[PDB]
Amino acid sequence: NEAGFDDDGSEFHEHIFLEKHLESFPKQGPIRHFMELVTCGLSKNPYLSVKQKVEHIEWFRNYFNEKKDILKESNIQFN
Amino acid sequence: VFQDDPYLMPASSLESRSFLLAKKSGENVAKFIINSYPKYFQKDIAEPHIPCLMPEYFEPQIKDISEAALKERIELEPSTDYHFQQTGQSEALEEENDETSRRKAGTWRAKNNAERIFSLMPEKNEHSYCTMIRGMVKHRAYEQALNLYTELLNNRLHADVYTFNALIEATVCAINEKFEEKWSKILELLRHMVAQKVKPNLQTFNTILKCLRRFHVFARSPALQVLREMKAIGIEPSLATYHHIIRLFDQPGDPLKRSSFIIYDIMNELMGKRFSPKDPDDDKFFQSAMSICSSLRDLELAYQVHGLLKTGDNWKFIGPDQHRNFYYSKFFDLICLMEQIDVTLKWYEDLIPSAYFPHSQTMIHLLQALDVANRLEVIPKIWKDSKEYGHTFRSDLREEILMLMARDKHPPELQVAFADCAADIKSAYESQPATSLNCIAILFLRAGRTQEAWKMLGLFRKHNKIPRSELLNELMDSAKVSNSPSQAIEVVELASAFSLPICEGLTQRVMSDFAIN
Amino acid sequence: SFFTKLTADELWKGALAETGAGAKKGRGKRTKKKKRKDLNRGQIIGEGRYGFLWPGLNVPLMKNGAVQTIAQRSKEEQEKVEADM
Amino acid sequence: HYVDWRMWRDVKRRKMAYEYADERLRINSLRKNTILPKILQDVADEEIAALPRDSCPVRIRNRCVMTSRPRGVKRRWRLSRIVFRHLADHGQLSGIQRATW
Amino acid sequence: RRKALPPRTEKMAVDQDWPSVYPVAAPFKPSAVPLPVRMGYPVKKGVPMAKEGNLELLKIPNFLHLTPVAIKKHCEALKDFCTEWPAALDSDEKCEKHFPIEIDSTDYVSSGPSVRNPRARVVVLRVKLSSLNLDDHAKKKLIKLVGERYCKTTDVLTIKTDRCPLRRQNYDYAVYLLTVLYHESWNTEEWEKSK
Amino acid sequence: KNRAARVRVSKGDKPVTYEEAHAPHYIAHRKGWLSLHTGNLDGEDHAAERTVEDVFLRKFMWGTFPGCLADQLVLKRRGNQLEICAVVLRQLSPHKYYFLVGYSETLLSYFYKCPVRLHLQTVPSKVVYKYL
Amino acid sequence: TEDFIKKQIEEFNIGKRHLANMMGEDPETFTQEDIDRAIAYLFPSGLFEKRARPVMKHPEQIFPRQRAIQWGEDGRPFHYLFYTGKQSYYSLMHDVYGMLLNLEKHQSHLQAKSGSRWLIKEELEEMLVEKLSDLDYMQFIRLLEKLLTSQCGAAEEEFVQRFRRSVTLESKKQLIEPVQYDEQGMAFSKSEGKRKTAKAEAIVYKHGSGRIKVNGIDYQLYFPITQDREQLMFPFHFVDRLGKHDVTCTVSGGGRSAQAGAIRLAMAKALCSFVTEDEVEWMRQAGLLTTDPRVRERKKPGQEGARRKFTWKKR
Amino acid sequence: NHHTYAELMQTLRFLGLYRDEHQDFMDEQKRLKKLRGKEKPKKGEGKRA
Amino acid sequence: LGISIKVHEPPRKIERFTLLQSVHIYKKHRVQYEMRTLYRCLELEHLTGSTADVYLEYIQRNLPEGVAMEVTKTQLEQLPEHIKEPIW
RNA sequence: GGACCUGGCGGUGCUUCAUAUCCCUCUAGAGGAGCCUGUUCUGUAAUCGAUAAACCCCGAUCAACCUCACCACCUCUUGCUCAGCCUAUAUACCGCCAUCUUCAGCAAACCCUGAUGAAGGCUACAAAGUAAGCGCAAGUACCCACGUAAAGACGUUAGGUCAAGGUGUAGCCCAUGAGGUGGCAAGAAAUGGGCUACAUUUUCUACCCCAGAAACGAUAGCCCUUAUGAAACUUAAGGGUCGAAGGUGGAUUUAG
DNA sequence: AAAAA
Ligand SMILES: [Mg+2]
Ligand SMILES: [Mg+2]
Ligand SMILES: [Mg+2]
Ligand SMILES: [Mg+2]
Ligand SMILES: [Mg+2]
Ligand SMILES: [Mg+2]
Repeated sequence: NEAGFDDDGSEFHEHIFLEKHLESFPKQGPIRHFMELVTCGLSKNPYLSVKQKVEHIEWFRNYFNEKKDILKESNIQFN
Repeated sequence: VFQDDPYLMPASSLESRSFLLAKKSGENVAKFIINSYPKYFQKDIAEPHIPCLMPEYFEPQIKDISEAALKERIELEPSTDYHFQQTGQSEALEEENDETSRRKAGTWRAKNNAERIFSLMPEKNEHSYCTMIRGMVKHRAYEQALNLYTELLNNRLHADVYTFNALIEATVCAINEKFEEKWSKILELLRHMVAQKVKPNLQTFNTILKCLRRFHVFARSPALQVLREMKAIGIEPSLATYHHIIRLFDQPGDPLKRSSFIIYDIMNELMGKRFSPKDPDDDKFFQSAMSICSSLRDLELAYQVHGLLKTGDNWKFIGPDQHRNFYYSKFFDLICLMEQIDVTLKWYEDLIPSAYFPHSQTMIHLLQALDVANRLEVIPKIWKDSKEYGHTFRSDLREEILMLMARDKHPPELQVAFADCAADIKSAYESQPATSLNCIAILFLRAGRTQEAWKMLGLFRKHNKIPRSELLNELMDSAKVSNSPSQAIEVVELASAFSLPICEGLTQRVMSDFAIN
Repeated sequence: SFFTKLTADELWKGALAETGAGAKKGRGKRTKKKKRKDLNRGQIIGEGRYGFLWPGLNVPLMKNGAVQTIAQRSKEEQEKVEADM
Repeated sequence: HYVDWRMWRDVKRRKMAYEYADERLRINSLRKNTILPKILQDVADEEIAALPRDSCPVRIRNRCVMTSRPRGVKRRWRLSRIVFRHLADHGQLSGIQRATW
Repeated sequence: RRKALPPRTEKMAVDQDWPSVYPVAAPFKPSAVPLPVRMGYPVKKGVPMAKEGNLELLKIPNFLHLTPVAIKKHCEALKDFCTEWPAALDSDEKCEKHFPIEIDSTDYVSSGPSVRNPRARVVVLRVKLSSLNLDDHAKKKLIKLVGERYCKTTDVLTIKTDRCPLRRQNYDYAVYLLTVLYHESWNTEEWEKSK
Repeated sequence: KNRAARVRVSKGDKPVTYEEAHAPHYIAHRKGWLSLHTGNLDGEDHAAERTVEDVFLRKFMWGTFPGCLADQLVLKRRGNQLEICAVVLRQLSPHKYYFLVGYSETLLSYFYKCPVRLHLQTVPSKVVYKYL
Repeated sequence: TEDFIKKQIEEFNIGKRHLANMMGEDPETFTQEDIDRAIAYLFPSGLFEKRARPVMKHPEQIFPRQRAIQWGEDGRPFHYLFYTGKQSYYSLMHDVYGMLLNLEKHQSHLQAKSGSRWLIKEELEEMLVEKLSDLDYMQFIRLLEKLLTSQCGAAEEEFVQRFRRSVTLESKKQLIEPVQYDEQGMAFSKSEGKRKTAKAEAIVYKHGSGRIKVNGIDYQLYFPITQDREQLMFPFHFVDRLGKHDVTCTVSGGGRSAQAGAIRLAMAKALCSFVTEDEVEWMRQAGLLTTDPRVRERKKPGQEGARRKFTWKKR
Repeated sequence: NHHTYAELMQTLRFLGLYRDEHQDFMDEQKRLKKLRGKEKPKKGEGKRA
Repeated sequence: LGISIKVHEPPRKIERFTLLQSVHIYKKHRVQYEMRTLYRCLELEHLTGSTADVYLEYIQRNLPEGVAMEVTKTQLEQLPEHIKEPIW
């Protein structure tokens, strides 16, 4: 059941350990909570590849960095 | 390769060829209708993705490019368009996927294109000269080949073996009583290869041997020398040179077979065990060896051919269809004329029942071998197969099968011969004939049936020919030994009306049968 | 709505309507009657309206011991066979 | 050549929902969240409402691929109830036999 | 036009090999089978179908290619690609004392060219904890961190792992999880004293 | 009056075979199924696509051969195999038969992306079992 | 027709030869049972009807018996009673009437000088390959019964027994459970039982007191209802073995009444090992050593429940 | 994509590689209706004719 | 070959569903269908890797089209690299 | 008009039967209360068929949005498939079926009798029926040989469905065809079916029926919340106080 | 209200 679809020859550290893809985010706050939630959601997903996970992560990052006025008015800072 | 249902079984070589050609035409039209509409065979559903499930493309993929567009138009009215595009966009045509394609497609146009490319661009000279020589070898040109060889030698580069082979072939093709010329050319080629630090290839030696064998009748020594030089280079020699040497020795070796035996031994030493792919005609040498063994009644060459055929690697066993059928017929004739009847039956079961039907000489030899060893029972199937595989010698085969029983007397368990004779007579009558009718009447009279013999006599008496003297005497005796001289009177009338030699004797016999009996 | 083209006999039985309740009580007149003709009769195996020569169907296969190249009919022969039909 | 329009509209909506799926997934993820201020949820709802119709998995209607029947269609072999029994009585579905207990 | 050819019933012999006639699982061609077998529901006064044109013999898969001598020859010809079982692993007790780690596999089948299976990604790891170096506090902490994924009777650690399409990645992830479990059992944190 | 795929009896001039002279309540008793695959069992996916491919293959085989099928089609889905078990009447030339067989094999192998080998069964006339 | 029969016979013979040759056996030691086994093995037919099985036995059994022509080339019938339609039946009737007359004459001369069933119409028409009716069959049966009343010798005895079959067995006696000894276990026996989906296994112990252990604990905690206690006491009271056996049981699945009945049946079947056969016969003839086939029937579609239908309105 | 299958069936019927009896019956009925005297009008003619 | 297995039969599962018979008001007449799916699994024991591969190849080379296949292999493993006395 | 034959019918006669059928009779239900879902109606521009034994939680195993074959407003004419209509016809069909039908005959081809008329052909202590197929039986499956399931024709109802799916006729194809938004799903009154109750054989704490206590239950309506959905107006459930009418239903009916 | 070399 692995002849052909081998996930581009990846291992387990690229599917489980996803901490190396979160740099433009804080450490303690609701934004970090949402990032950890979406990371845990993408981790236990054997249907999508790691590239699509990185694409979703960077899209969410760009979406949160675009609408900065609401994050500033939410009585908190965004990193 | 075909099916297994009884109604669609191949009965002869014609049916097999027709079925194979129909399958090939179906595959071709399927590929054509797929290439016509590529948008209907792209939605894949498989997983391993078979690479042989994608049609090829022939339209160009580059418009603003030059060399890439020309290559895509040549490789992937196409060659001329690619040449025009390369001349318009100023694209230098290389020696690969250009000159060879132009020579294979279009041979004055290819030569003109090569000359224009050489005059407008001066890149590699050795490859261009080799391509020009290869293109001129198929167009009969010796001066162009010599000029290409001189250019390749003066271009400070290693001369290709293909150009030298083409030049040797063009020089030895129309040879008129050339004996030392081939040896001088071989010596010059060897000297050039030693000076350029290069070894001779097997294809060039095979071509030289073929050109030497296709000139004189007794020129097997140069072919043998070329084969030995090709085999002593390090690898095995080509089978084409051995086949040409065997064919040249079989024409002049009518008194002795030493040259044929030497050629067969050389072919077995060059290609006898593992079928190594390195020639263009590997089955020709095997077919020639089998024919020589069948003509000379040899037991070692035939055994070697049978062992090197399909027992280890089915490659040099059958090159086509006619050659395979001829080899099978020769093997069957050899097995029938060499051993007794067991080997003949084994050959007929492993060849005549596994490949296709027979021809005329092989069928006659099989019938003679079966009659010489008392085996007259399956003559109707053989006659039907001979008639299906050939509507010309069917009457001759039927006559030869009926003559084995039309001369003997009546026995007790000889009904198979009578049935075969009746089947042959029916097949000859239902085909499209005085001798055949006389033979059928003689067989029916010698069988044992009275009504069948009378019907055969009545059918043969209307063919503008009466029976023989022995048949007429037997009919008169049977009429006199039955209290009815009507048959004798009818035979006498038919002999006197058809202007035959038996007249007075037949009349006297009829009078005696009417008076006494 | 595509996979619905059944057999020809089914379509003929549905169009002629010879197995109804009106043929046993005299509800219809004898003048009103639809006959049936054979549509698949003069069509050889592999007969198209464009004109493609089939070596294994239309034209003979082995032509004097050779193979015929798969070609294509023009327009004059197509008009000829259409007029013949 | 087809004769129906509802089947074509449904397959167009299926294709548009397959194409427009990541954006709807992200909007639905931004929706169901107790955290995060309400302004982002409101603007996400406005954006998902401003999108044109005929591009949503809600409008997916499980019909038949042979008859295009709206109601009464199995989700296993993707067909209605009459074609199923028809091809079962004809004898194409192996194992699917009439219940005799 | 029209012709006629005799079948293979009266053409073959009797002392002939059987697998040489039907090698692959052929759909039973009434030609080379000299067995006039009749299958079908007959009528009160009549004769049922024989072998020619028999739909029952064509639908039901025939088992004439598994000749006993052919099966024996196939089993004997495959002895070159076999490995003898060691005598040190005959009893289950020695196998459990030597190799106490079991890795299951899920390989199914699908009808058609489709090879991918969504149910072929689970690889349960069954490791018996009766042979590892586990003391008291470490074993208690391991049991507390596991919870309900450990049997209290057979003492076999059952952990379900399925977070990737492949299987070796899940195996490596389970090995790493077991390694972290064994590492944390020998460590004491600040809130462990207030148990 | 519940009538299925059976043949209605009228007089005595309808040569029916064994497939058309049986009711659907005798399939698993005195009949059987034409095709056979693992898609219908419980717990297995890829079934609607298989049924669509089967009905398309049946329509294609019935449309390409005008009346050359004396009965139906017996398909066998064995992993990556599509064996056709059809019958062809003895009314045409064997060369055209082999041509059509090769064309159908090539078309099916290039369309369904699966190796296909055809196996024909020549019948001298139309199949018949009773005069129902 | 006979040529086709001979062709089928020779085809069966050559098929048997080829099968015995391919099976690695001998053509002489390949009986019909081996033929049937090889046919059932090589042809795995997946149907429920036994007539739709690969049958290739003797050719005369599958093909119908062709009735021979009773007239030759001259056109005269062979038998004397042919211009009727029923030749064999009337011939047998005439023969048996002649036998009756001979028996009457022999009985008159002697006076002066002083388990199995019969045949059916189906068997008669299959033996004499001639279709008949019912009234003639009744007449023949009454004639045979009248013949059986009068005296007859051994010749007439075998003559009337030729047209006589044999009934099957009628012994419906119970089976005595063997006394099993497992590591010092006198008076030990096990049995089974099922009633409305309820599997129970009873272990009869004679060297005990007067209580039943159900799944380790007693039967009072598991069966608080008096109905189960009465159903368990009924077998002990019917055999007069109340406070003398400390049996144990283990039931799983089913409700209270189902498990109670299963345990009762298991105990009744187990108590047939330490008592005579007369008592177990008395138990069987009183409703004990028998199964209860009252299984819940399936529900029918279009109705309300099994036998209850919807309110069918008339107007 | 039923459109691809429909186009494939159409191009197989046009080239004679597929004998579609239903479409032939439809064409025959259309030809009979046009020959009877009730055919399809041209592009832009009918109600205002 | 030398595998020594046994024989057993798991319980069967039959699926039955109720569907309509006609197309209009005909609810009192229903037609149901079954789905017979038996189970026959073996138990291969004491087999190496090459022997198991050869057995699987022999099973797949003669696998009919009317049945399925569920391969559940349990391999062996001694101890990983970090299980003895490892400190991160 | 007289005479003969068949069918239907006779509140037409004799005999034998109806095993849930007729009571003498047994059990559970509708018709009496509320809600939901079908018919018709009310103002509106807001759908179609069924509408007597053989039809109603009917086509639907889903009317919020596609699912609306209904309408209003804004547009298009290869108008989207080399075409088509979701316009009207089952009183043109194929196909899927229904009570009669909980059965025993339908019945290719001959012979005889009504002087060779429409027709009929029965008698076993026998005065003219043998007879291809269909129907029961014969058979498959569940616990067998009981029973159940599954089968059950020729025809009647111009019976249901042209809106399972295809097809025949009339009309259009600068339209009855197609692309976007909204509305028709609220009750003056007549009506079939299903669900919830009508006491001490009921209910609560816990308990899967050795206890204790209260001399039975919620439709609908108000607010909020939870899971999904682009939007909660009825569909699923829960929380908070209030909560109809009913101390066993008459003519008229069904199942066991 | 007669019968695709
Ligand atoms: Mg019915
Ligand atoms: Mg409309
Ligand atoms: Mg109508
Ligand atoms: Mg029934
Ligand atoms: Mg029955
Ligand atoms: Mg109606």
